[PDB]
Amino acid sequence: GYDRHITIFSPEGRLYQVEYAFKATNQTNINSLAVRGKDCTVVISQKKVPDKLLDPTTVSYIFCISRTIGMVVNGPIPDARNAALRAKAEAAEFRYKYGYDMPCDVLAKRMANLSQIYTQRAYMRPLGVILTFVSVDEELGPSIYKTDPAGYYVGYKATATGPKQQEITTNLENHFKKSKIDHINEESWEKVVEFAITHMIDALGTEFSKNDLEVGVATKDKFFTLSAENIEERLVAIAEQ
Amino acid sequence: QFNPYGDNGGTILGIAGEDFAVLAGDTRNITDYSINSRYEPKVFDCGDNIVMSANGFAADGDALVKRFKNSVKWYHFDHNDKKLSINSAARNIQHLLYGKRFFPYYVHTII
Amino acid sequence: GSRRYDSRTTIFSPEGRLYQVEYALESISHAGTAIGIMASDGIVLAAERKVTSTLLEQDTSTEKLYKLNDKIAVAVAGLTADAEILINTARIHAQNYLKTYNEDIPVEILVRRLSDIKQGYTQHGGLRPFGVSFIYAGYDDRYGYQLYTSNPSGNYTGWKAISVGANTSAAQTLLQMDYKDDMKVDDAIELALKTLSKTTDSSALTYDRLEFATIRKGANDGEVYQKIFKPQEIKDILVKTGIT
Amino acid sequence: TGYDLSNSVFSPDGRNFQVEYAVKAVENGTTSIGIKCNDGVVFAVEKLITSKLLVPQKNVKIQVVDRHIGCVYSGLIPDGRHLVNRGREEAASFKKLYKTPIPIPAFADRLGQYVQAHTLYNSVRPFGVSTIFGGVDKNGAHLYMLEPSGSYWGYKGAATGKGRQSAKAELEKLVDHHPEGLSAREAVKQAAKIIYLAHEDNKEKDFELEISWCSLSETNGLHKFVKGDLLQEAIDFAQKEIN
Amino acid sequence: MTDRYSFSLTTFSPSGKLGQIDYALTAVKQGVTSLGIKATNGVVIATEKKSSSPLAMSETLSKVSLLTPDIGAVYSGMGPDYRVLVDKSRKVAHTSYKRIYGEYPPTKLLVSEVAKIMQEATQSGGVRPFGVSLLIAGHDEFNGFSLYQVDPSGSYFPWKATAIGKGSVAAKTFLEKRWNDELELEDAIHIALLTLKESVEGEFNGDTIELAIIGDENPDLLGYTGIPTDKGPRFRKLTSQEINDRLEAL
Amino acid sequence: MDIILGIRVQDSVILASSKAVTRGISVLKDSDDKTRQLSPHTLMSFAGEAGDTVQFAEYIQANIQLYSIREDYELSPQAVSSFVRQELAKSIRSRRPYQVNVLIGGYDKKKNKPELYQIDYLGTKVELPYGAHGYSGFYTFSLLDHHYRPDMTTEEGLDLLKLCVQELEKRMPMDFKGVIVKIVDKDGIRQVDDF
Amino acid sequence: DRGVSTFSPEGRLFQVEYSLEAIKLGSTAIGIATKEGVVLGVEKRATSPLLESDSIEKIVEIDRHIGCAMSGLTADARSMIEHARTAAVTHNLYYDEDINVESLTQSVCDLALRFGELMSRPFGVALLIAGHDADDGYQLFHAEPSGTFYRYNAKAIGSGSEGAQAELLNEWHSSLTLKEAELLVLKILKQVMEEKLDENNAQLSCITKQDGFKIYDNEKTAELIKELKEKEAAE
Amino acid sequence: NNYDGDTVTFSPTGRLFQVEYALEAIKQGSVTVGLRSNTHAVLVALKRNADELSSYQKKIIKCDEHMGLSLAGLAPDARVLSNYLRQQCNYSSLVFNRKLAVERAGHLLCDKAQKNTQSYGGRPYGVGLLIIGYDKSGAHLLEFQPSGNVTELYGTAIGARSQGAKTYLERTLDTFIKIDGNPDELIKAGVEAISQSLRDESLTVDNLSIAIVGKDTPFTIYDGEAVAKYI
Amino acid sequence: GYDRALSIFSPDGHIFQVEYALEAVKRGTCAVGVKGKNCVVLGCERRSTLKLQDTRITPSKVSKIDSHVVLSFSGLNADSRILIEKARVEAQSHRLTLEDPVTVEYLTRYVAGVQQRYTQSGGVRPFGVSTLIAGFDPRDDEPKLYQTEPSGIYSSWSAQTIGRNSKTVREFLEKNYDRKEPPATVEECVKLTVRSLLEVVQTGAKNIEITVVKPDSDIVALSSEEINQYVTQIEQEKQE
Ligand SMILES: [Cl-]
Ligand SMILES: [Mg+2]
Repeated sequence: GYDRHITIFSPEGRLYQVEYAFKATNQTNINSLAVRGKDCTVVISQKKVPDKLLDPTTVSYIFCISRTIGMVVNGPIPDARNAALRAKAEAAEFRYKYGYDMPCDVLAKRMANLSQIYTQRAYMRPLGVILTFVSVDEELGPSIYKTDPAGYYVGYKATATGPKQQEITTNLENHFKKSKIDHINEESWEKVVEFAITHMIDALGTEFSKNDLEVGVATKDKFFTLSAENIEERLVAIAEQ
Repeated sequence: QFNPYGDNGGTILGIAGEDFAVLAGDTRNITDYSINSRYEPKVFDCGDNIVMSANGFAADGDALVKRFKNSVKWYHFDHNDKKLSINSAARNIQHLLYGKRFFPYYVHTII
Repeated sequence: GSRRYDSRTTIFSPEGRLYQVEYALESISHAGTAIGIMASDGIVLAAERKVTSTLLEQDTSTEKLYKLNDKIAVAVAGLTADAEILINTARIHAQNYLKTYNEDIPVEILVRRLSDIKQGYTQHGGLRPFGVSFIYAGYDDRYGYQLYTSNPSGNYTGWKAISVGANTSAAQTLLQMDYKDDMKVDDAIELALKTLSKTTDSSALTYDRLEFATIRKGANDGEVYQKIFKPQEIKDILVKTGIT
Repeated sequence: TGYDLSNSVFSPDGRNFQVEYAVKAVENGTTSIGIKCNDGVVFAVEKLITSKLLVPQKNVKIQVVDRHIGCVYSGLIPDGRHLVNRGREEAASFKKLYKTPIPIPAFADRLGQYVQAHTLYNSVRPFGVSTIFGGVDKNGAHLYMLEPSGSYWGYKGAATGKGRQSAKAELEKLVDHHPEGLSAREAVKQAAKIIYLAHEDNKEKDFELEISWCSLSETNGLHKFVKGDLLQEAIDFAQKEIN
Repeated sequence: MTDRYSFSLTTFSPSGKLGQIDYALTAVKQGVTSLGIKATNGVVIATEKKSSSPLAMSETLSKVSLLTPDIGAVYSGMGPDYRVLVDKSRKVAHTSYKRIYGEYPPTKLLVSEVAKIMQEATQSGGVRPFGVSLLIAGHDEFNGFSLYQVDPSGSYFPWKATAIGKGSVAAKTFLEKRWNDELELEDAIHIALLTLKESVEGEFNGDTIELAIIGDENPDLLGYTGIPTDKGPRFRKLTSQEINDRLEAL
Repeated sequence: MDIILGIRVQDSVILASSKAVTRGISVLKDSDDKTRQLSPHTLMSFAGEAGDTVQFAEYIQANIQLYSIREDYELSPQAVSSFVRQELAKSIRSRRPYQVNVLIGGYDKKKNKPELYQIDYLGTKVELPYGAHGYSGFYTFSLLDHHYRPDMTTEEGLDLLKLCVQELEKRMPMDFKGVIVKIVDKDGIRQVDDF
Repeated sequence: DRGVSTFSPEGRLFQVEYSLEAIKLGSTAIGIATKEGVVLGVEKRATSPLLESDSIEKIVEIDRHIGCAMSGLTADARSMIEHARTAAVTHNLYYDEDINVESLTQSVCDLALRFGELMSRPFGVALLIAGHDADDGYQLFHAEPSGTFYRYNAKAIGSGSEGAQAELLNEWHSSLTLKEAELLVLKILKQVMEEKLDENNAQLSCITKQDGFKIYDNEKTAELIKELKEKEAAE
Repeated sequence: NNYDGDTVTFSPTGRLFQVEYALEAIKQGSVTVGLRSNTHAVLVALKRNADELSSYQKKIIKCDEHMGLSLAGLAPDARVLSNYLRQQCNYSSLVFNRKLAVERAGHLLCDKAQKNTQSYGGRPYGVGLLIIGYDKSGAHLLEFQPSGNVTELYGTAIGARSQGAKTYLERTLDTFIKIDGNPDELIKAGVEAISQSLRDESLTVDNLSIAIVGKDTPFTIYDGEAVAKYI
Repeated sequence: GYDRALSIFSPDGHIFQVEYALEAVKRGTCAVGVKGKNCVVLGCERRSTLKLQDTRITPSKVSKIDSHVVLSFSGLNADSRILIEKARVEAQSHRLTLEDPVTVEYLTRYVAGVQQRYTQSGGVRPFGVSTLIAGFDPRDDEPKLYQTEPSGIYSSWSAQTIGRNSKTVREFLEKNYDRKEPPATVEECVKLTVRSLLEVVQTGAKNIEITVVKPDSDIVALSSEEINQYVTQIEQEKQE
């Protein structure tokens, strides 16, 4: 059964290497979440540092692709960094060739097309990662676009990824049924981050310290990650309410 | 425009006897009307009882001698330390020089 | 490395056969039958469309019969997509010959080159062969009217009347029975249709399941005309011979 | 099955068995460690003395990249050398274009991408080494450990090879007992001790100690080998602690 | 390193089957239903927007794509394979036609170029076939309106009307009863919505249905005025509102 | 090289080509045949740059002979001339072009007609009743405009050709050491030995 | 299947070892080196009586001072000879001298291992290279598809090799004349050959300093065959 | 078993079998010994013959005036690697006017052998080498293995029954290291060392092969009647 | 480029791909070559399961390489075209540089070299073809007949056959062909060639092709009636 080793069709029209790359996604056992505000797009992810000898500042699955675009990965770090470096190079080249900053959705498409090639060409394996791209696009506003090993991509009102993704997904679904809108009706990004963390706490059922989370925030003209103290300030605000 | 050749002057002289041979050359090196060195040798022992000199443009002369000395070394490696005869050395030098037929070594060579 | 997944398409069996060529011929034997018949004053090309649907646009369709130049046409049996690669190559080769010599290409030369391409895919490159058999129908001023066939092996031969695709065994027996050398085009038209009508896997042979073409000298004085039959023209020729 | 016969093939788990097999070759190799300190990093390695016929001090395993980075590895020694040769090319092109010497995090990714590239195709084999490396740059001291998969992180302390668990346990004690920081000269002495303690998992053949270090104060930010009086002082400290 | 797969991954089996093409067709069978209907004064192509999650914005994912101003495309099967084919199809319309003749290609020839790309994935080294079937609707001056199907093998056929994917067998039967040669465009849109309701299970509205037409020229969608010969694109994607209007009088 | 002439008459094509091969101030040879038989009923004469002429002529000859063997069939003079033109048309935009002018005289066995083609080094082909390359044309064209008739015999064509050679020997500056004459007709190619 | 350049568990290249089996199936070739010259002899082995035996070219000239005999898949030897001839002439062009027999052999043996995934497989033919130079005198070399070559005083290759080599072991001494060596090759060939030895199914050749490399006529070999039979009956 | 088809495949225990099978070719090869003092370095090689009619396979190769090796295993692979060493030694001379350090020579061989063990299509080298040399830091002896592993030693031996000579040198270490300014005595110690690896056969005149390099001695090889002194 | 070593050695020292190519030759229609005192004759079988053929345009079994040399074959027909083309090109190339047409030995040696190259080149299979090459050297009246095969070996033959049932016709030729006295005339040589094919063929109608080559580029193919006369004559003498 060599049709399960390379990316060719099985008798039932399936690509097993693609399906097994999807299973590699959860190898890190980390759950991510992304939501949109009025002026911003917030992405949060769990941070697990098991070894005491590790330098916790270097342990990260959120990446600054361009000034405006941010990316969180669900999957092994080697493949994550492979995708991150390529996205950075693509975003930089786009600006040079076409004279304006690469949109979040266009970069998502480009990375998805690259992922598609690995599903069709035999010598290249798929990357075992799911890439969630976030920005405040100058045309489309707050944006969340997500890519997987199949080469599939789509825009999102909000999204979640990881082992306990479905619990987070339905938690968010129920909120948008209630609110009757496509986003978090909130002025400051600080309270959108608070919303993101609060709803992850409810869905996963766990409490978080400052070192258990990792937060990325996209505003107009810049994407940035929060420090441990920026998150701690945010956790205090939730607790006092 | 850049001129890749120069003239380092000097002169050389070879004479053959019955059971010996001499290869002489002056030790002066020049450019235009200036002396560069009063003692810069240009007659070299290349091994296997072969002496060589490539007079004219010293850069090309040194390059050629260097390549021939190296040719002698590889002749030993490839042919079981056989002595390179003077006639065989001469033919080897022809191919070295003619290899640059369209961008020559500006030298008059004597062995 | 990648050796593990190599099918080795261009090798011999212990018996001295080319696996992939033999299997490609097995593929072609399920394709719609195509017949070529050569007369003294023209050539007939007839071909059966593969199980037609009622909602298929019949008039603006091309599956079996293709034009290579003004003097040469082919009938296809096998993978259509594969045939179209080879057809565009053949069309180019004909124009190269015309550009070079200022003369229309002789039929055999075009056939040989197209057959040589197929041969290459069986000897080198490690790729699968083209799953296609052609019937070539053409005219030149050297040999006049000519019929050829080529198959995935890259071997070609000349014919007076020939079939490719499905039921060739039955079709060739019927052609061998009723064919003769002093035959006219109109007689050959009738033979081609009668043969398909008996060898068809369908219940009854109709206009919508056929492609038809003739190469006559029926133009005005010493010149050749290609006629790719329209749907209504096939309907009329089917009634005229008394099949429907 | 057969999922483990070819590199770059995902198993039904989502694992690349060929990379995991390369890790076994690393686990088989000799012990090597890295210790991050106040203003730099310290590297140390176990050299098994196979025979009396080995010339002492003349089979050097720790390698320098550029003038400020040190690299040490456990597993297939040739594979490690190939990785350092690449590292040197990467560091040379960085300096050529950008003038400044390559930062340690930048350098870490250059190796990381190159090792990761050897898990993408079946025409290449994964690296049979875990590489501990680091140095001093504009932002201070950095220590890194890189694995056959291409996975790397920053470390306070790092260890790999046959005696990794013993060395990790000893490293974890240093992190707990010295929260404010460990000095460079101390880290050299501790490194010696940890190699000697980690030698208990490889005690048939006796060994030779080898230590190097980068420090902003002690070595002026450049990579140097520990030799002579400072080496013997570190050996004596380690000898006193085992007894 | 380097692509060592220079050999075919699609080969003939002893029975004469090309396995990877058959298996690609099986992947198309699993895919969501799409269809196309040809009228006298236009063509309609339609499909269901299967949403992966309710949090996902299905507007951002476009199953029906413009290829040229007068040609559109829809698919059934693997979406990523379709997306790259649309990219390649758009580019080939320029490189192999518009940059030569100064005008857009006719439907049949663009289809022929797409087919060629899909055939090469069936024979070239180190690649699998595309796991999609395309339906390409278009118009050009000399051929009028036309509708084509393109399969993983690279074979293509012209259709009066057809369907592909999940419930294609039932959908084709439905179209045979309703189709005639005198259908106006609005009648064909009506039939398309009826046919598609059979295969769709959940919600059936303008937000879950994607539908586009090849009809009259649209001067309002051109973007400029002043050139009389340039009259606008015949391809138009129907809005969510425009679909719901026709669902009331269904 | 220098003088090559051609005359197409009723039933044949006659090619006259100078015998002199000069380099510098020395006539190196006075019996040089500036022609190659491409096929039994097709002859090509040539003139131009030294070396290029023979190299080109023999290259064309090889290709036509290869075609003849492959198809077991002789190419028409029209077909051979078109092939030759295309080769020169390629050549002119090469790194180093063939500086060779040619006349192709042939008898078409299918049409039963003689044919004369004049092709220059640029790839400029023309079918003509009479042709010439180089300075020769400046005398022979006007002469033939006057004396040529389309229905002439081979013997009349040879006398017409003698009239051209006499004029060239009288008014040309260089000694071209006479000409080799060859006739192309239904029976093939033959050489006139006494001219 | 498996790689072309793969090692066996015993530490040998599979393809090289299998090519050695092909050489054992080949026709017998014998070489003997003396101080008066080197003799080369081969079994022609015509597959049918209709085949014109004089067209069987299994002894070959490389240069005037170097000859060559083959055994195994003899078609494979053509490119090896072509390379040898070019190497010999090229060296004479570059150095105005004859090329050493050892240096020639080494150049041929460099082709041997230039196979893998360069050509697709090793050569299926062994060569006996015989020659003379001023330095090391009369020499005989055995060149294999492994890339290895040994110098020999005498050597047999082909189907009757192990039997002939044991016979050469006893018969060879350092004072053999050329005439003695000619008869010895004929004697040993007749022992190992299937069909009866004559001038048409066996060929002799030699290389001497004075006359260079010479293939013997069928008339000359016939007299040596007749001289051999008389001498064996004489005691 | 299933993981020895090519060099690009690791076994489940982390082994490269094609490299180990290449290592096996060395064990089948004829014995060769290397040893050095502070002033000189010596190679001693037992040559092997096909039969009594054949010559004895030459084991020692010169690389430069100050460096050379002995081989054990596939001789053509030794020719490729020695040729590479000749070029690298020569590159160092022409470009930098610098004799190539014996340590760098080892590093270059290691890196050349390694590339063959990580790529598809190629194979490992099937030969082991003993490199001796005299450079700016005195006498040197290296042991090359086709896995890539190069090792600097006082003395060693490779080939069939090399363990006998290697044990002897391990005992004699203190004696032969201090044979300074005496070539013949250092060779004698090497000839006595290789004798510990002999079985049934003894050292004859056309069987033994010795090479030496040192302070005022270029790399020179001794064969034939020149080695009769040491039997 | 496709690199795979398809032709490789096996444990017993055989190259199976080359040996399987010989089986393709054994499947092919019979071809025979007989050389006389002043001529060579090439006879070829044509299988009679194919009726409704057009013999005007169907590729002939004997191919002219130059005006003085001919090539017949047994095995894969498509493969043979490639060898014939290459040979024809080399024939014109030899005329161009050496100013002399090829010898029969040289042409054979070239064709044989091409066949050999395909047995140790990556990505290719051997030619499933054996050839009989016959003719006369320039300015020479001595007849030449050579044979090649997929492995690349070639040799000269007084008379030889290849293809299906070739071992039967070789048996016939081995007793009927005298080395001391070959067929003195053209008639004698053609008759012996036809006789040898009649052991194998079936009927002597449109199943046998005969091509006669004589010195100085004198090559002619016999028609049906001309061949049928030999068939009629042989059968009447047989009934005895
Ligand atoms: Cl893209
Ligand atoms: Mg002109």
